[PDB]
Amino acid sequence: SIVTKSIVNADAEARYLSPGELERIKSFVLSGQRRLRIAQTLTENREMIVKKGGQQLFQKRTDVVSPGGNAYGEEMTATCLRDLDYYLRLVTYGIVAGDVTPIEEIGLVGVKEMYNSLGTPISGVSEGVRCMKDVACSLLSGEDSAEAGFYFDYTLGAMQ
Amino acid sequence: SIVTKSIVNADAEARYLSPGELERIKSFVLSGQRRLRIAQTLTENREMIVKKGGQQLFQKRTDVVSPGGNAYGEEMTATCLRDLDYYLRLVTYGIVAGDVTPIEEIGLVGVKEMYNSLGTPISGVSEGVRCMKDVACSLLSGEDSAEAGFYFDYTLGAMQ
Amino acid sequence: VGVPYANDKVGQLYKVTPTSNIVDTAASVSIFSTLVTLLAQTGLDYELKKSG
Amino acid sequence: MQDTIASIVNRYDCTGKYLDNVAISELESYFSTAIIRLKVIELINQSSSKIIQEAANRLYTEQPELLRPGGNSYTTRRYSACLRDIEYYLRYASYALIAGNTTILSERVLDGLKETYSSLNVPIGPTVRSIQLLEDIICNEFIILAQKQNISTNITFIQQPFNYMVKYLSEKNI
Amino acid sequence: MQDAITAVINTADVQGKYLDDNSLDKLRGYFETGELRVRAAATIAANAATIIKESVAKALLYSDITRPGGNMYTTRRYAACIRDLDYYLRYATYGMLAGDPSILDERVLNGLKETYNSLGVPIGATVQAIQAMKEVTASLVGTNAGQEMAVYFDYICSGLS
Amino acid sequence: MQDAITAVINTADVQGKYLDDNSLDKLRGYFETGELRVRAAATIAANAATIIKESVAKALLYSDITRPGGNMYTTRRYAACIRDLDYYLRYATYGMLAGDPSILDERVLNGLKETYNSLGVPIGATVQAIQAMKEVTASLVGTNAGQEMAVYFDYICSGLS
Amino acid sequence: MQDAITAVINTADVQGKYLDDNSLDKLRGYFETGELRVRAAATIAANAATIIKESVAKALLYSDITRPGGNMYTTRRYAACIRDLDYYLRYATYGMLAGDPSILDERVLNGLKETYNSLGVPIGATVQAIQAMKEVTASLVGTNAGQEMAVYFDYICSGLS
Amino acid sequence: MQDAITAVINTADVQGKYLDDNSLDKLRGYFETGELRVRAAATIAANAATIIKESVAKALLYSDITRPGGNMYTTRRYAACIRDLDYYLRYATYGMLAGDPSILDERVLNGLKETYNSLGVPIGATVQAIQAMKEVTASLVGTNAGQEMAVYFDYICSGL
Amino acid sequence: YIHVRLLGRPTYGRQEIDQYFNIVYKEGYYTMIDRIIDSREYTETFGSSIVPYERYLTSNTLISRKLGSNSVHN
Amino acid sequence: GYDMDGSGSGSLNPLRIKSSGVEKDRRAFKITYCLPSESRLFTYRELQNVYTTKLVPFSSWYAEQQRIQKMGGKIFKVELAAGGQMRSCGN
Amino acid sequence: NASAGSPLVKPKLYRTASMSAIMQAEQQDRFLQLGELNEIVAFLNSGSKRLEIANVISNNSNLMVSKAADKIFNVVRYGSTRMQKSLRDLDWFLRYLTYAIVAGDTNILSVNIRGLRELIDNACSSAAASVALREMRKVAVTLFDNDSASQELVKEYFNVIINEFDQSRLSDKLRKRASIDLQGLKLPQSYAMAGILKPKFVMKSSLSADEKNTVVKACYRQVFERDIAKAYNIQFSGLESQVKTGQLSIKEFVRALGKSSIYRQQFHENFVDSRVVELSFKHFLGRGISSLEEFQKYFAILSSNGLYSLIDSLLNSLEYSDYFGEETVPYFRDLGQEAQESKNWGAQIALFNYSAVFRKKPQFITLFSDYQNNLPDQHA
Ligand SMILES: CCC1=C(C)/C(=C/C2=NC(=C\c3[nH]c(/C=C4\NC(=O)[C@H](C)[C@H]4CC)c(C)c3CCC(=O)O)/C(CCC(=O)O)=C2C)NC1=O
Ligand SMILES: CCC1=C(C)/C(=C/C2=NC(=C\c3[nH]c(/C=C4\NC(=O)[C@H](C)[C@H]4CC)c(C)c3CCC(=O)O)/C(CCC(=O)O)=C2C)NC1=O
Ligand SMILES: CCC1=C(C)/C(=C/C2=NC(=C\c3[nH]c(/C=C4\NC(=O)[C@H](C)[C@H]4CC)c(C)c3CCC(=O)O)/C(CCC(=O)O)=C2C)NC1=O
Ligand SMILES: CCC1=C(C)/C(=C/C2=NC(=C\c3[nH]c(/C=C4\NC(=O)[C@H](C)[C@H]4CC)c(C)c3CCC(=O)O)/C(CCC(=O)O)=C2C)NC1=O
Ligand SMILES: CCC1=C(C)/C(=C/C2=NC(=C\c3[nH]c(/C=C4\NC(=O)[C@H](C)[C@H]4CC)c(C)c3CCC(=O)O)/C(CCC(=O)O)=C2C)NC1=O
Ligand SMILES: CCC1=C(C)/C(=C/C2=NC(=C\c3[nH]c(/C=C4\NC(=O)[C@H](C)[C@H]4CC)c(C)c3CCC(=O)O)/C(CCC(=O)O)=C2C)NC1=O
Ligand SMILES: CCC1=C(C)/C(=C/C2=NC(=C\c3[nH]c(/C=C4\NC(=O)[C@H](C)[C@H]4CC)c(C)c3CCC(=O)O)/C(CCC(=O)O)=C2C)NC1=O
Repeated sequence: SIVTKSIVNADAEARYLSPGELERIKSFVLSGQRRLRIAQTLTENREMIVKKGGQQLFQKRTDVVSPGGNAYGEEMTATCLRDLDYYLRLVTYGIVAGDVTPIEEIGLVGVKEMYNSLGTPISGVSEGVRCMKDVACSLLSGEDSAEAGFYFDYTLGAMQ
Repeated sequence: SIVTKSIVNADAEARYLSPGELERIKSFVLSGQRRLRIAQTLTENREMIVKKGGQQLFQKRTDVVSPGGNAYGEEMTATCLRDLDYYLRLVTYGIVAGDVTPIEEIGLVGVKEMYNSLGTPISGVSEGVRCMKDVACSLLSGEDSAEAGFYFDYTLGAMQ
Repeated sequence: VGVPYANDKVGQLYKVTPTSNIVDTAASVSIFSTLVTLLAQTGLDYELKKSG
Repeated sequence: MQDTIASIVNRYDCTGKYLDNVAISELESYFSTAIIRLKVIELINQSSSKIIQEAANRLYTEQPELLRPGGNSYTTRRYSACLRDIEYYLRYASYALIAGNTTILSERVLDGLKETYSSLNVPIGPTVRSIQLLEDIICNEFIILAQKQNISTNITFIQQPFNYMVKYLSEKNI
Repeated sequence: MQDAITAVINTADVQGKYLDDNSLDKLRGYFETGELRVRAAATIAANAATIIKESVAKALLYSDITRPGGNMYTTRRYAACIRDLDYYLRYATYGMLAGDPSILDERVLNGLKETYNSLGVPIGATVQAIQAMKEVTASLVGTNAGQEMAVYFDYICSGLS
Repeated sequence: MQDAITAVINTADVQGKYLDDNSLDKLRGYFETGELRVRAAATIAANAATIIKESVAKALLYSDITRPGGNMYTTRRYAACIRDLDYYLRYATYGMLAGDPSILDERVLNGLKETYNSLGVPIGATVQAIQAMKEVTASLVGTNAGQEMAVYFDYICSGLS
Repeated sequence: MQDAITAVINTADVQGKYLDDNSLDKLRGYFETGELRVRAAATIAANAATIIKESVAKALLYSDITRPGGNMYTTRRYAACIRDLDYYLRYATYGMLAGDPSILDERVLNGLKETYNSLGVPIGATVQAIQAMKEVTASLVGTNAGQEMAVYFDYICSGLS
Repeated sequence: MQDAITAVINTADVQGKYLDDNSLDKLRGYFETGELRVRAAATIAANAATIIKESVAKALLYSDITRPGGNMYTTRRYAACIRDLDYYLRYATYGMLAGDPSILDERVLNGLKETYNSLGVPIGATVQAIQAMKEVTASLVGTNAGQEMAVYFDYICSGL
Repeated sequence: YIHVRLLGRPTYGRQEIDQYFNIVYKEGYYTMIDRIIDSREYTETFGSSIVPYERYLTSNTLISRKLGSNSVHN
Repeated sequence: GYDMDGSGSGSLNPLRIKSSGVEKDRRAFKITYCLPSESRLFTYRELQNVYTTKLVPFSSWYAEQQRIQKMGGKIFKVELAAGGQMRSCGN
Repeated sequence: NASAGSPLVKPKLYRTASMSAIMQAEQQDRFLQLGELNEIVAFLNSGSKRLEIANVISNNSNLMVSKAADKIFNVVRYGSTRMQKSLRDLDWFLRYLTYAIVAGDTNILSVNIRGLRELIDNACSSAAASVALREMRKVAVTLFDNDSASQELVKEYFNVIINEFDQSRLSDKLRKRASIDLQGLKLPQSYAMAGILKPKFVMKSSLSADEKNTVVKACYRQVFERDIAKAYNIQFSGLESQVKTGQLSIKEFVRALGKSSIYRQQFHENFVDSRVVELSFKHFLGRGISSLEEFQKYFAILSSNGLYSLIDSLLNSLEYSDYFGEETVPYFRDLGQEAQESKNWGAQIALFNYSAVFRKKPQFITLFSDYQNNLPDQHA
């Protein structure tokens, strides 16, 4: 969170929260309702984003669902869409947190080691999250999908 | 007996007898006439077992029948062979019982305290019973003297 | 033999004592009535109730 | 097992102080909410096993894999154990609704619980779901019977014990 | 550590369920009280020095403690004492502004009782000094925010005692 | 640490004796089994990744552990999990190739039970993962060498339990 | 605990399958070896005292241990020593006759290493005593049953070491 | 436990030797100091109450500990405190009268630091109370016996 | 232990140990020495000139060294 | 350890019943109680023969009688078998 | 927070025949006689018959389920999940039949079908599952008619199933603590009766000398954690004889064993008064310390009045005489019996070992008090 990041920041400096940091918190707690609208919309439209993002993923990338790929079969494709549902959930957590600390600690810290231990190409995961970013930007406003879309951009930057 | 031990066993568990224990009683009551053959043979051949076992005892162990020994004299030797007759009788009880509970409660519980109160070396008693085990195994079949011989083995393990 | 332990119907030893105190047994019988009055007067009722 | 009263009094024992205006205010709030709290205990007292079977059926329809051969609640025996535990959670949470303090929950339930379910291979996730499936039921029944006798509708005191056990038994990823 | 948002987030994550309306009410409550928490933290940041000076003047000065033989007697010990009060004040502000006393569990109350019973720091005097900061701080931030800071100072006092 | 050779020199040294026929028979035993230990360590060196992948796939995945609430749930925790399986496989190879599990006493099983009981790592699931590595590893190296790896994985399982 | 039967019902049960031909082959194996396990347990039951006497005579006597300063030096320690060999023989018989060493995991090897490292019982001498019981026992029960007893005595020796 | 005599028989026993003149010199040392140890234990047995009262009055009263918030603040804690001072004095007398502090190793100092660091008992205040018992006790029994009690009080203090 | 000898303190917290443990596995012990000695804390406290020395001591070691409340004046 | 030092109500120890018996006293009662549990129906435990008869130590006899009477037992015959009576010294 | 460790626990499942066969002589410290060997002889001879039974049921399972499935039965009730539940149940009874026959005799069935009739009754009829099970028993018996012995076994198992489906929920096993401080816990009676029942040794004095010797040898194993006799040859002959007469009840035998010098030499001399308290609970009651206020209760008794009055005060307790009374040797209370409180999970399993003789610090007081306090100073 933003509050956690500022407390950590001036904790490591062993000083009180600085005026600049305090101003940001005010801007955060006043921007609350807008964020809750965004996470509300991505909450109630999750099945379209996971389904449609998975369709654009598998249509762009016919590798992994081909015989010989990682996600070949009904069960494996279901597990693939299950993970896209995970990163969608984490993005909604990152929107209401006002920071990518939930996204990072639940999903990104040592992701490369996990998918390398699964035999999964992580570039396919990043293409999937980009597809969900395009669907979620199709479901929102201009500035709104700029904000949410940038949380998705952070997860893309962590996968690549 | 086996019946006594099973009834006591599920009595202390305060339940009915298990199917397993009832199968054990069936195998016991079907093995009956073989047991009665064994104890019939050791019954009607007791004088050879006691005499010959006493000869092998006193020939292996010339301690106790020497002068100053526990078994010196005619009366003392007669008492010595009398006790070997007792342990042969108890082994026959243990064969028809299908359990060494008769052997243990008539003969073995507190035997060391008795013969230490008599000044009798109990290792010589165990050597005597081992000699009667060899004679009684000479009078029986293979599997038969395995079974009866193992009841003698229990008495040897209680003396030592 | 198989006799019930302690030579009774149920094999229980150290059963409850069916006897009563000296004052009670001397009081139950029709004779010793004058002794019960005398032990009542002197107070040696009391020492005979003791369990020594 | 200190209720709200004994918690306040122990606090002023550590101070050495007497009771001030703040103490008497917090007590007056407790003695005000207590009548409402009693009504909730009468509700759970009425409909206990109905709550327990409902949170059961919800729990097992949401996680069907407990009844799969890999799962935990898979057998009659394991099932009855699970329902037994849900009866515990409802009982002690009702006590914490009486006392108004979550110290009974810590002293008699939660301490050594993570260790016990870790020791028996009981899963944590199903357990936390069970506790909030209790919370929603008691919440709904109190909203209905709240609006009958008119009432103050507010329900944070009802949510508090179950929220406490959920926060305790949870695993921290942040 | 965790704030109220993370506590809310943590509960959602273990269950694994998406956010639902009851969880949001907690977030609405925090975001309603947010501005109050901000201005309180601003004022305490402004007047930390005066809080510690007035609280040490009420609780500790001209007593056996700063007289020789007391634990505050040397300058070294005076400076370590005031610094401890400052530490309590700062983390109490972090705990107020997070809305969750987990910080006091992690970074303050851990092994502090073993440390003060090791060094010779009187627990009683410390608690009294913290209560003095509770009264001075509540006098600066007012009634509402004084109640909020009062639950974190009372949390530290309950931790030491 | 110590291998079989060092252990023989330890017993014969600590008696003050020289090397008698029994100790030479033990060294002959180790020197007979040496090449088998070499090729087993070669094959495990080749296929470590696949051992860990197949053993996690058999023992841990699609259960309560990787579902939320389980120990393995965070990515961070998955990577720590497979990291620890890597240590068990690597030091089990060292224990096999020394012919003496003293390495596992010194550098792995010391303090590990206190660590896992500290963190909240379930012991049971760890043991089942190690046995999965035992079955997969025995499948790679064959019968004899699989018995050797079996006594060292069973040594670690006996250490945690 | 569990025997081989229970273990088969555990695997077949935990897969949710029925009993297939492989599990029936395992139960056929156990039920073929059943009577051999019985007569072996009968012979060990017969000659336990002589097994312990000959194994202590081979492994432990006339050395530093029964000399003063050694751990078997007094009569209380001697009797505790041969008492422990009686437990190892008895539970080795139970492990043989169950066909599954889980009893040795539950009731013997649990806490035993902590016990002997607590008291100062030498591990090496214990292991050699158990192997002496393995050679004497194998001499009494013969080749096949000596192999069966050999895997359970080696199980206890692998547990201590 | 063990006294000085048992310790002599332990060293001579564990060497396998008999008792040589060094060990007999140690037994002569103990048997010379015997009566002094006896009368010291008699006096401490007479005045234990006053030792604990004077030592609590010197070391513990009128400080932060008996003030509220301190560890002696209630009557339950006061009584548990003086109860523990009674144990230290009693086991210190046992250690004096045995001439061997093995008793303090077995029955007092084992796990006591884990106990007091578990409960929240201040170790420093405890040590100062024990030393107050040392000064008062040395004042009662005199110089020599006060040196003997001094080594056992110092032994407990070394433990904490 | 190597943390205590190279830096003078025990580890602040669990997060700190994890970094060292993690470096351990990927890169090795030589890199473990390199991350401690090239850390910012070592460079600031000790730099190129000062032999390391004991800076922080936990409470067990001070009860242990008979400091503060524990000490015998005598 | 004679159970009569420092009697409770205000003493640190929780109130308990304390017997007159001397330290290590050899006194016993030959007694007959008939105690029915009242509590096997919710616990479902085994039947233990009631109407037991035993020699209870004199020091702890007081605790036993109070405990039997607390759980609805009925006592039939209290005799002092073992000891001597009204002896000022030697138990 | 604080905790004890979390040690591995086999929960309890069921018993097989060779299982409980071995476990009885394991519990009495025996070393198998000819009779118990003859159990494993009998059961281990007749195993291939059970293999043929599990063969033919495993082959004919589909045919077994369909013939129940027609006469049990609906589009208009009973959704797809519900129909799958009933089908899963019919396959499922046959699964535990092949398991109950291959393994030992009738423990999986009996504890896994006894209560459930009312767990199902909120959904389906009581007449339904009866006629489904009776069609399966009739098709099974008429399938196994050739090889008459095998269908006699089989008949016994099915008849036990439809006996156990008839009865009840098995009530509820509750645990009320006389003391106010302790917390009550209930256990389903279904959970308790899985495993091997732990025998209780009762000496009425009318028994035979086997039964007196086994009870007395059980007392030494309870109080001392090992057989003192047969090793160090320690004999207490008049305590033994005054128990064989019923002159001493078995409670007073545990008292006189607890006040002997071998108890104090074994357990009091090497340990702290806190640790002496803990071990006195393990030996005299067979459970750990429930809670902190109970420890502060009994520690005042030990600490002010020595060991003899502690053991006196434990055996004079009103919770000794409902668990044990005066006619049972004390026994442990682990997972099989009673409800295990969570508060003392790991530490209790720490106690009930041989190894927890050796634990020199105190277990419980550190644990309870550490539950009251915050994070301690140690490493991470
Ligand atoms: C909340 C953070 C978090 C994540 C993300 C996570 C992922 C995760 N992915 C898994 C498997 C998997 N994940 C994938 C994913 C993919 N396959 C492809 O080709 C595509 C590139 C991609 C989908 C977009 C596949 C195929 C498996 C199973 C592979 C196998 O089992 O062989 C597993 C194995 C067991 C299980 O799923 O229950 C975990 C734990 N766990 C976590 O805790
Ligand atoms: C072998 C060991 C074993 C058995 C036998 C077993 C039975 C069992 N049956 C159950 C439910 C059920 N059982 C039935 C059964 C029936 N409905 C009908 O109308 C029919 C007449 C009848 C079957 C013949 C139904 C409908 C339910 C589901 C009730 C519900 O949860 O909605 C449940 C609750 C779990 C679930 O299925 O959701 C168990 C645990 N469990 C076990 O571990
Ligand atoms: C008052 C505080 C308190 C609690 C809560 C408590 C719980 C507790 N739960 C237990 C078992 C259990 N508890 C469960 C619970 C569940 N299974 C699932 O899948 C679900 C998620 C969940 C039900 C909602 C199960 C299956 C067992 C038995 C597991 C086994 O024995 O294999 C046991 C083992 C022995 C016994 O029950 O008697 C205890 C002591 N004890 C306490 O003192
Ligand atoms: C042994 C080392 C040591 C020192 C030096 C020490 C000083 C010390 N000076 C104090 C106050 C003070 N000290 C001064 C000193 C001065 N005012 C001026 O204008 C002058 C420049 C200067 C005198 C030369 C004053 C005015 C106060 C009290 C201020 C106030 O209370 O408002 C106090 C406050 C409470 C008390 O005195 O009991 C301490 C503890 N304490 C120590 O342990
Ligand atoms: C070779 C010497 C050595 C070993 C073996 C070792 C183990 C070890 N495992 C750890 C954590 C862990 N270990 C696991 C392990 C598991 N989780 C599961 O579900 C599985 C069942 C299981 C593995 C099979 C997990 C999840 C953590 C992380 C706990 C946390 O910090 O969040 C930690 C804490 C540091 C960290 O990883 O963050 C250590 C130190 N450390 C050593 O120095
Ligand atoms: C089956 C379950 C079980 C086992 C196995 C067991 C072992 C065990 N061995 C013990 C002691 C001992 N164990 C030994 C053993 C040995 N000394 C030697 O030199 C030999 C090398 C070695 C045996 C091979 C000795 C000498 C002691 C006595 C230490 C002492 O108390 O003086 C003790 C302490 C109690 C006592 O005997 O006085 C236990 C509890 N306990 C159990 O409950
Ligand atoms: C034979 C070896 C042995 C010792 C020493 C021992 C001590 C012991 N001290 C205790 C408490 C205590 N002990 C103290 C002692 C003190 N408070 C202070 O400030 C002073 C420094 C100090 C007195 C000199 C206090 C206050 C408590 C109770 C604290 C509380 O309950 O909050 C308790 C808690 C429960 C109970 O007493 O029954 C034990 C077991 N136990 C043992 O078995």
